[PDB]
Amino acid sequence: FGIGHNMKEILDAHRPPGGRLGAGHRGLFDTITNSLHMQLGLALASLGVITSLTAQHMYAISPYAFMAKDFTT
Amino acid sequence: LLLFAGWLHLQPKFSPSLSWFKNNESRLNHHLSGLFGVSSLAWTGHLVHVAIPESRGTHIGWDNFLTTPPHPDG
Amino acid sequence: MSKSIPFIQRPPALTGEMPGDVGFDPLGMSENLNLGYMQAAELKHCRVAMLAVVGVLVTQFIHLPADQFSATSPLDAIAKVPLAGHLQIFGLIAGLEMGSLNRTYDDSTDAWGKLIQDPSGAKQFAAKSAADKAKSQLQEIKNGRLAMIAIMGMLIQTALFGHPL
Amino acid sequence: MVTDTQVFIALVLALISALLAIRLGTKLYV
Amino acid sequence: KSASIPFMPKPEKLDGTVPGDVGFDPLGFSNWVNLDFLREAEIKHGRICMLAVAGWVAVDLGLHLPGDVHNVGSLEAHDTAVKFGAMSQILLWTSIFEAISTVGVVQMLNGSGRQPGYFGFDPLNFSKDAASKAKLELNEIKNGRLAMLAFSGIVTQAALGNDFP
Amino acid sequence: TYWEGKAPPSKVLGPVVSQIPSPALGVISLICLGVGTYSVHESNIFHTLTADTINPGYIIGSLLTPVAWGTHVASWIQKQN
Ligand code: CLA
Ligand code: CLA
Repeated sequence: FGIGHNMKEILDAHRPPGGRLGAGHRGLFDTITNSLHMQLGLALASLGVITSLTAQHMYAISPYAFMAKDFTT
Repeated sequence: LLLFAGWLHLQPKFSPSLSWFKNNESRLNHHLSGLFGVSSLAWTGHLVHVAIPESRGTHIGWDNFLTTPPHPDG
Repeated sequence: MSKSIPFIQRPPALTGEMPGDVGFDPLGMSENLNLGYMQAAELKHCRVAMLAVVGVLVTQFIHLPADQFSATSPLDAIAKVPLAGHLQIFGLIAGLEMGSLNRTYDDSTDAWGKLIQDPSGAKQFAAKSAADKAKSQLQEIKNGRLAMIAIMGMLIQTALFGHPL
Repeated sequence: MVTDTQVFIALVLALISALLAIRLGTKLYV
Repeated sequence: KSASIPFMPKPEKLDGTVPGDVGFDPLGFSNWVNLDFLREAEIKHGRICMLAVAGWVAVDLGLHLPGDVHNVGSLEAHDTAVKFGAMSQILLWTSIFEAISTVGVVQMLNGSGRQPGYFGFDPLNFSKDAASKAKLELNEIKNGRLAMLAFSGIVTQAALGNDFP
Repeated sequence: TYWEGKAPPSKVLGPVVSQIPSPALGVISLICLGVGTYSVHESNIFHTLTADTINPGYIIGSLLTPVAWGTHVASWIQKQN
C-alpha cells in the first residue's frame, strides 16, 4: 500500500557512527526471518516475562471480584 | 473449526507458499492491529455491553443485547 | 484498466476464464486465495441468496394454511416455526452438503462441477453450446450477486425497522 | 441444571470434533 | 524566472506542462513531495470546495424537504443532518469511495501512470469528445481554486454573523 | 540502507523528509517542540487535568514532541550534507 516502514532498512540503518557497535544491526533481518529458533526464543522470552508479570500483578492488583479472599486460589 | 482449518491448509491447493510465511510486515500489522488491538476492542465492547450491566444487576444476553444500550445516552 | 473500477490496474491474478469476471478485486485478494474454491463459495452464496430472496418475497403475501406458518416477517417466522421443522430442513441441507463434500475440494473440476448438480439441469447445461453456456453462467452470477445484497438489505431492514420494507 | 439433551448434544459435537482431529492428524502424514 | 513571483527562480519539478502552472512554489513544497500526489490533493480539494460552495448557496436560498427545510442557514446544518442521519450516510459513501481511491492512488506513485485527478467519470464525454481537453482541465483547476478560496471565505464570514450576501 | 562514516544517507529519512532542506526541518522542529512543550505544560503542570479538561489540541501537541525529536535528528542529517 505504499505507506509504511520496511524493517530490513530499519535494522540496517541503526549503526552508531562512533563504531562502538561495529556494523550495528546489519544482517539481523535475514538471520531472524530465516531462523525459526531465534524468533521462537524471542517469543518464549517475551512470554516468560509476561507470565512473570501476570503472576506479580494479579496478586497485588486483584482484577477478579471476591478474589484475594480465596487464598488458596 | 480449527481442526478442519488445520486439515484444509495441508491440501496442495490451499498450502500457503513459503513467501507467505516470511511476509513479516503483513504478519506484524495484522497480529498487532487485528490480533491484539481489535481483540481488545471486542473485549472492551463485551465489558461495556455485558460485564458491567451484569455487575449492576441487569441481565444482558444474546436475546436482548441488541435493544438495551449499555449507556442511556447511547 | 479494470472495467469495474476505471482508475485501478486490472488485478493480475484473475483473467476472463471465470464467468462474471470484471477484474473487480481492488484488494488483490485473488493472488492469495484459491480462486477455484472462492468461485465455488461465491456460486453457493449466489444460489442460497437468490432462494432466500424469492422465499421471503413470496412468503410476504401468502403462506401455508397452518396458523404457525402465518408469520409475516422472516425473523418472526424463524422464531415461530417449531424446532422440529428447522431440524428437518437442516438435516436435508446437511445431507446435501455431506454429499457435496468430496467433490467440493477437488482441483481438476470447475466451480459448476464442484457444487452438486441437478441431473436434469446438468444435462441441459451440457447439451448447451459453449457460447450459450458462458452466457447462462454469467446470467446466473450476476443475478445472484444482486440477490446477495438484496437479501442482506432485506434482513437488516427487517431487524431494524420491523418490516423488510 | 444442564438437562440430558444438553449433555447429549455436547457429546455429539465433541464426537464430530474428535473425528475432525482424527482426520487432521492423519493428514499431518507421519 | 517564475511567471507569478519573478524574485524566485523557476521552481523545480514545475515544468509548465501541468495545467494551471504559474510557477508558484515560493516555499518549494513541490520538491518535498511527489508531485502527482500534490496534484491529486489539489484537484480533490477543489472539487469538494466547488460542491461545498454550491451547497452553501443553495441551502441558504432553497431547501430540500421537511426536516431539512426547518434547519435553514447552512451554519446549523451539520448538527441537524447529524441528528437525522444524513451525515452518517454521506460519510459512509464518501468513505467507501475514498477507500477505493486509496488503492487507486497507491497504483499511482508506483508507476501505474494514472493521471492526477483521473477517473472514468465522463458520462457526457466532454473531454473524451474534445481532443483539446487542456482547456477543460485548466478550467476545472482554476474554478476549483476559486471555490477553495470562496468557501474558506464564506465559512469564516458566516461564522461571524454577516447575514447573507 | 547500511551506512558507515559520520552521517547517514538522506534516503534513511524516507521519500518525503529526505528532500527537505536542513533549515526547513530545523524551523519545523523548533515549532513542533515549542508547541508540544507548551501544550504539555498548560495541562497537567500549569493546570491540573480533570475529566472535563481534556483538550484534543493539547493531546496532539504533546504527541508532537517525538515528531520534534525526529525532525531535529533529520535536520542534523540533512545539515551534515
Ligand atoms: C486480523 C487478522 C489475523 C488474526 C486475527 C490472526 C490470528 C492468529 N494468527 Mg495469523 N496471520 C495474519 C493475520 C491474522 N492472524 C496474516 C496477515 C498473516 C500473514 C503474514 C498471518 C500468518 C500467520 C501464521 C503463519 C501463523 C498465524 C497464527 C495465528 C494465531 C496465533 C496464535 C494465537 O492463538 O494467538 C494468540 C492470541 C492472543 C489474543 C494472545 C495475545 C498475546 C498476549 C500476550 C496475551 C495477553 C491476553 C490477556 C491479557 C490475558 C488474559 C486472558 C485470560 C483471562 C484468558 C492467531 C489465531 C499462528 C497459528 O497458530 O496459526 C493457527 C501461525 O502459525 N498467523
Ligand atoms: C499439542 C499436542 C501435540 C500436537 C499438535 C502434535 C502434533 C503432531 N505430532 Mg506429536 N506428540 C505429542 C503431542 C503433540 N503432537 C506428545 C505428547 C507426544 C508423546 C511424547 C508426541 C509424540 C509424537 C511422535 C512419536 C510423532 C508425533 C507426530 C505428530 C504429527 C501428527 C500426528 C498425528 O496426529 O497423526 C495421526 C494421529 C491420530 C489421528 C490420532 C489422534 C488421537 C485421537 C484424537 C484420540 C481420541 C481418543 C479419545 C480421547 C477416546 C475417548 C474414548 C472414551 C469414550 C472412552 C504432528 C506434527 C508424528 C509426526 O508427525 O512426526 C513428524 C510422530 O511420528 N508426535
